[PDB]
Amino acid sequence: TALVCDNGSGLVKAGFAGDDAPRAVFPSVGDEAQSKYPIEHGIITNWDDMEKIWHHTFYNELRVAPEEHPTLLTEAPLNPKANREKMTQIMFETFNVPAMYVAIQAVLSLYASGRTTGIVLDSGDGVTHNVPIYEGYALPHAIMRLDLAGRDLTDYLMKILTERGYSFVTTAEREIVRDIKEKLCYVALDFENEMATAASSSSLEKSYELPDGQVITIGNERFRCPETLFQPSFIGMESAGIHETTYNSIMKCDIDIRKDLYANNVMSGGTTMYPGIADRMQKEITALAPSTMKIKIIAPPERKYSVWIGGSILASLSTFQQMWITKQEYDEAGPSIVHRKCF
Amino acid sequence: TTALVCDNGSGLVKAGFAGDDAPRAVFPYPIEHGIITNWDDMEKIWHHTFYNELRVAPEEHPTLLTEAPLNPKANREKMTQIMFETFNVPAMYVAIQAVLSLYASGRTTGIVLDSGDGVTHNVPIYEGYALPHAIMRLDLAGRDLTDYLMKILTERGYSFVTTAEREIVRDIKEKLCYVALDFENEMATAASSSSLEKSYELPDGQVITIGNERFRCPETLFQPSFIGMESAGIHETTYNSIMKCDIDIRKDLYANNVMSGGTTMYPGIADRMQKEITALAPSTMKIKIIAPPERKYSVWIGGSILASLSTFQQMWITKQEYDEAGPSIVHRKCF
Amino acid sequence: TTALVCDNGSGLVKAGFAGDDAPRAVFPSIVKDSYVGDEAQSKRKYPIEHGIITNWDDMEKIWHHTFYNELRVAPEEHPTLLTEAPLNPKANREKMTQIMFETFNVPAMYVAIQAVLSLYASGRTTGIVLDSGDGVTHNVPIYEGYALPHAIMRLDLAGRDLTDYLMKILTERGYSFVTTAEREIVRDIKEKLCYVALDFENEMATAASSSSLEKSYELPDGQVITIGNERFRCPETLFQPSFIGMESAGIHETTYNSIMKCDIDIRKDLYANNVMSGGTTMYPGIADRMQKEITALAPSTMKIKIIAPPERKYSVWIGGSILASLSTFQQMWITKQEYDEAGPSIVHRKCF
Amino acid sequence: APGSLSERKNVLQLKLQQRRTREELVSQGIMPPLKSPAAFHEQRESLERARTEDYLKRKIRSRPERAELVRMHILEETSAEPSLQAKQLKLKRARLADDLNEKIAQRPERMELVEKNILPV
Ligand SMILES: Nc1ncnc2c1ncn2[C@@H]1O[C@H](COP(=O)(O)OP(=O)(O)OP(=O)(O)O)[C@@H](O)[C@H]1O
Ligand SMILES: Nc1ncnc2c1ncn2[C@@H]1O[C@H](COP(=O)(O)OP(=O)(O)OP(=O)(O)O)[C@@H](O)[C@H]1O
Ligand SMILES: Nc1ncnc2c1ncn2[C@@H]1O[C@H](COP(=O)(O)OP(=O)(O)OP(=O)(O)O)[C@@H](O)[C@H]1O
Ligand SMILES: C/C1=C/C(=O)O[C@@H]2C[C@@H](CC[C@H](C)/C=C\CC1)O[C@@](O)([C@@H]1CSC(=O)N1)C2
Ligand SMILES: C/C1=C/C(=O)O[C@@H]2C[C@@H](CC[C@H](C)/C=C\CC1)O[C@@](O)([C@@H]1CSC(=O)N1)C2
Ligand SMILES: [Mg+2]
Ligand SMILES: [Mg+2]
Ligand SMILES: [Mg+2]
Repeated sequence: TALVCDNGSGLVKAGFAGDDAPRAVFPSVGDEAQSKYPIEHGIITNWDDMEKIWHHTFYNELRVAPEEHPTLLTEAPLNPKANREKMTQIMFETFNVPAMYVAIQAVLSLYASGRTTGIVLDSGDGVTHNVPIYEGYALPHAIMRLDLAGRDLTDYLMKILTERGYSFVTTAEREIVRDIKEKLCYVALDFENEMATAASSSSLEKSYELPDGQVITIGNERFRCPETLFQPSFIGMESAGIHETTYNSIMKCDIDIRKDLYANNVMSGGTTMYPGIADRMQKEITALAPSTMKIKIIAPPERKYSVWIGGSILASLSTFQQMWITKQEYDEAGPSIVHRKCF
Repeated sequence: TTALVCDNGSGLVKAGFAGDDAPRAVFPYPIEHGIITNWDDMEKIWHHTFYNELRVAPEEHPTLLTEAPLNPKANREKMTQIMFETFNVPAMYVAIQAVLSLYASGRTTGIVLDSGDGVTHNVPIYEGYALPHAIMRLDLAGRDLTDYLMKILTERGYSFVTTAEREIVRDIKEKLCYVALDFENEMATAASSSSLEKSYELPDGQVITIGNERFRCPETLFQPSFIGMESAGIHETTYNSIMKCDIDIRKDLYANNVMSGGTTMYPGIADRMQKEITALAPSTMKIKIIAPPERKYSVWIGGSILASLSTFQQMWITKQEYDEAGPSIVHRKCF
Repeated sequence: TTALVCDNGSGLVKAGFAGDDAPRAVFPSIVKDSYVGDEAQSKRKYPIEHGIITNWDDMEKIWHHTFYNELRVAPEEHPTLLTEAPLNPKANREKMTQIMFETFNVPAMYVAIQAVLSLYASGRTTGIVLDSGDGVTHNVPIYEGYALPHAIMRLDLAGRDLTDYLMKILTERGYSFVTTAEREIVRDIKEKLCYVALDFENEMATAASSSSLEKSYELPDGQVITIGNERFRCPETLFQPSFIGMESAGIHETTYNSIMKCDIDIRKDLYANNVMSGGTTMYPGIADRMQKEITALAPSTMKIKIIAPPERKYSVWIGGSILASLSTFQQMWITKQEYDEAGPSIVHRKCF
Repeated sequence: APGSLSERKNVLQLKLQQRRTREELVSQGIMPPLKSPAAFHEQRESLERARTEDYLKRKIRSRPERAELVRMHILEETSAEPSLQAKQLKLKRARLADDLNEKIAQRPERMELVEKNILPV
């Protein structure tokens, strides 16, 4: 059947079109390597490395005949035409895929939401974007990038567990801290107030058992780490908080569609899984926007894979089973064809 | 003044007391396929259990009952109704068999394969919560296996058809059958040499002899086609069940595959299940199959264990609670 | 080249040859430097009381006397099958092995569980044995030739004790037996006249009601004594250990518990295959009684069968013989070579 | 009939090959495990029991709420009833893909947008 590969900053989610949720998810070869990053920031920088990643996906993870299945790939908002054309080239010449197609992650995330118009917040591992999309079209001039993503968050959590006396720095230790992040962290509704209450006691501090049995205990770090998303300054950045960047992104769009955008604010990507990030984003976006504005934040419980799922759903829709780029089309028009077919 | 554990099986009631490490009573259809269909009949079964098997004052002991995966809310409510109004039990509680089996394993997260008499399920469970959308049913169970063994002993010339004869064949199944590691190969070896055939003495002294039937009967579990079913083999169904679960707990599941129910007692079923599940799963996946010796009664034991916890005392459904909220209460209390 | 079967009892060695229908030699298990067995009884310590070999020097002398004086054979020339008690400690078996091989250079040897042998002689591999000898009584559930340790029951009330209590109750009749010789007299009385009653209370009632119950017994010195309800009271001890001051349960109860301590699946099989062995099970009626009791304790829809081979006074040994005689069995002795190459440890792998 | 010493020998030899391996018998919960201690299967059992009881009694207090599982995408959200779920979800995915189909099908050409004052030439 058709394949769907989401070539994430630090995880590849590859599966079979149709069914919900991918089959394989592995570090962006991969794990077995972990037992021994060519897409940091979201853009494919090393093509040899990447090619090896695709080989590992095709043959080791999904165990399939690349020549036998059409392949849908994901690309980052604002992927350079040259880049897409390279992906296409490699898929067709290095894998003789029957056909293929390239899609914008944010857009897929939106589709999976069951929409064609709205503003996506896609916060993965190495990069975070705001992508306003209208009738299935991403508005480039309004897209926002923000190199503050999930890894950075993990790091800062390390760097603040330090004030607690704990010293994580091994790659292994880093991973430990990552798990801690995922399990215990959470965005606070009111940050200053949450700090006040922090000192004020009761159920804030959690325990957490390291691999070697030793139990460490974590306090306000829980909500400070993810707070970085709203105050990049916490890790030294003059950038505006994800909410501000969202606002600006909306504003950088024609004024008619703005209502639509504020009422269809869909979140995707791992880094949006923090409990409360929704309500918070609501608070902030609400406070920046016109007082008579319908504001809705959409946070599907499975956003950790929004994109990829969309990828599936999309490639299922009878319509789309016409946009695919056939090997023949490619032979007759070269890589350039992508720009005409995928958009 | 203690609790009673009652596992209402498709084929066999397992009843007893909280604490003991095995059901005191086990006895033999108003619950074919695992769901209570006839309530009068069932009520008589419960009466017989309470009064004839366990010889107890139903009004004097709290009662934990088992129910099948995906028991309809109406059903549980009915069980509750009958326990409280037809038996004035001090309190009671209803539990999901598969889940009990898992608890007895000493876990709260994993995927159970519960293959009893009239039905076989796959139940992925997480921290006590069975994930309904991923549960798998499979009406191919133990009875069916007995039958097919009869229907293949036929090719050997033997003709079992009496109910009594059926029972004989069942015993033969239990004593001699066994899942083969490689089926095609095991057939090849079957012909190659003897050493595979075994000897079985009927009640009336006459000795019959059994060959590849031994491993063909249970092979039905992996190829339902053997008895005419378009269903997938228990291993395949397991795989599918896992895959229908959130992608994150997948790993926990492949790593925590616990088997329960009589029909899982066949020697080698473990290693085989390992082979197959391994072959279907991602090549870098920890795969573990748990097959407790005590699994012909996994469920019930779990039940016991649970009904025995001091903690659990807080979650019984008291007669008072029932009076104040009706049968519906069950849905809020047992989950 | 013919094997020897030796059942080392708490009270009585039973030794002989594979094949033979009952043991050639049977002598007391006690010990100009050292007198063994009957000679010992003549002029003027039991190293296996309770069933477990406690004194190895003594025991070694017992084996020597068996090999050379009773069976008159070349220990180096015959494989030897020995019996051991249920739950004999691995160290113990290993010791027996060691001594057989190094102190007797036996060509080969093997160790077997008495109760199990008794069961085999019955012609079974699955059932629950009640082995009640001289110094100890066990319940051993065995399944497909395997004894289930966790369900085994011991009960230090055995035959000796019974003899004693018969003495201690013949006292109420005025008779005073206390000499070792007198003890032996009372033992013979026990064996000849005692018997388990079907209903004990009722049997007492009937005891008073009429005569016809009392019997007459002539002492060695011509004098005739007369014995009454003592006859059935002595053995009643087996069912009420309290009679001689024990908080233990009666053999029947212990049997029941032993069954129950087993897989529910196999219980039916245990109940319908209840085989009795050992001297102390020879009391007339013990079977029918055991039936009564076991029946009363068990589920009302349970097939219950008590097997009491009239020869059980040697169940074990016979089994031993039978087994040591199978062509099959020849492949699983423990050769001297095997022993040299693996030490006493080998026993645990070969005998079980 | 009597159990003659020779016949007694045949039943035996025939039943001693009819016999499973004890490995296979603890494998089926008839045998206790070889390797444990013969006396003290009872206590041993008790003890492993405890171990388990402790685990359960703890893992129980910490037991999450259905809601929390749904937060995490463990259990589907949220109604209706266990049995329907399986199917209901398939209905959901289906109906959505469909509602998406025309939506993308009737997707304005670029110039619609541009003239609609969105995006440059
Ligand atoms: N429950 C969680 N809470 C917070 N962060 C999480 C959680 N689970 C995963 N993450 C983080 O999400 C990040 C990865 O998500 P994601 O898969 O979207 O990254 P990526 O796909 O590789 O990059 P991209 O989304 O840009 O393609 C990881 O850094 C991970 O630590
Ligand atoms: N040793 C064995 N090998 C194979 N099958 C066996 C064995 N022992 C029992 N069975 C079969 O297991 C089946 C019953 O097991 P089980 O008690 O789990 O059924 P049930 O409890 O009545 O139904 P359910 O498990 O769904 O509640 C019987 O059909 C029986 O034949
Ligand atoms: N006819 C009989 N009635 C009752 N008891 C008897 C009878 N004959 C012998 N006994 C008793 O049986 C006891 C011995 O039997 P047995 O030979 O089984 O003891 P043992 O073999 O030395 O010990 P073990 O059986 O434990 O190996 C003796 O105490 C003896 O008095
Ligand atoms: C469990 C898991 C999560 C993940 O997303 O991990 C991916 C991939 C991973 C690669 C190295 C790691 C040792 C291998 C596997 C971890 C994969 O790098 C990440 O963990 C980086 C490092 S810290 C962080 O938060 N992201 C992202
Ligand atoms: C004929 C006989 C029977 C017996 O079983 O006896 C054996 C062995 C005997 C040893 C001492 C005795 C003087 C020697 C031989 C008696 C052997 O002790 C016993 O009688 C003991 C003492 S009371 C009793 O009943 N058992 C057991
Ligand atoms: Mg992504
Ligand atoms: Mg069951
Ligand atoms: Mg003996």
